[PDB]
Amino acid sequence: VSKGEELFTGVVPILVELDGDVNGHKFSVRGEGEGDATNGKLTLKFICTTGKLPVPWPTLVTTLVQCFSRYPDHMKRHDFFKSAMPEGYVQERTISFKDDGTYKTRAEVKFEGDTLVNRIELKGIDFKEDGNILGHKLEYNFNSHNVYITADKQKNGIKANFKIRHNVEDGSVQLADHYQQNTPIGDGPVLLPDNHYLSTQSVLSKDPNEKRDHMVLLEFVTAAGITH
Repeated sequence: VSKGEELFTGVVPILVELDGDVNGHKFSVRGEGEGDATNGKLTLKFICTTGKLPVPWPTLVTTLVQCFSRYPDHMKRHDFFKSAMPEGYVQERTISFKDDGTYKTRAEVKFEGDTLVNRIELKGIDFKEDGNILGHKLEYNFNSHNVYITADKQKNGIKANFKIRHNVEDGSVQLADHYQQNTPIGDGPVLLPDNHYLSTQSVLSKDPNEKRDHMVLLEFVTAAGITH
């Protein structure tokens, strides 16, 4: 019912720009596609514009627009992401990889013209040059996870923590522990939600005709966890 929410009735182009620096290896990624929040579907194609990506694509999936989550009718009043639009929100993460380094991210998610832009700065420190991440030992896939969202009244926003399990190619498992905080860019009021969760499925593919290091991504996201 919020004007912010109603910006998402149709199909919204998405641009994603990431500049990263992991153990001093600088890279950029540009993604383009579209989002359909009514059905909770995203389609995006990402390209590493600086050459070979120095980390694995799956480690960047959470970083690379939860405003495209499908929120059931009975949970309309709890969609922070959309309510912050058009001015958008700041999204900050720490991602701790077990027995390895740490990503720190800050991103601004907002409309620029009639396009939803996710602009990200990523800093990675303490990685092992022959570990799972800098040595590219992760499988090219991504499992479904549930992200539990809670209000952060004091920051007039929300937070979450959740673990991602990345399959390693020898059959072992690489944990990435996420902490997340979001906060409006605007001043204008925003919905502060009751506890609930988002449910995500991610499908990663390749375009045989694209020589640049890239990731084709299809994503489904819905919200749940409120029964009234």
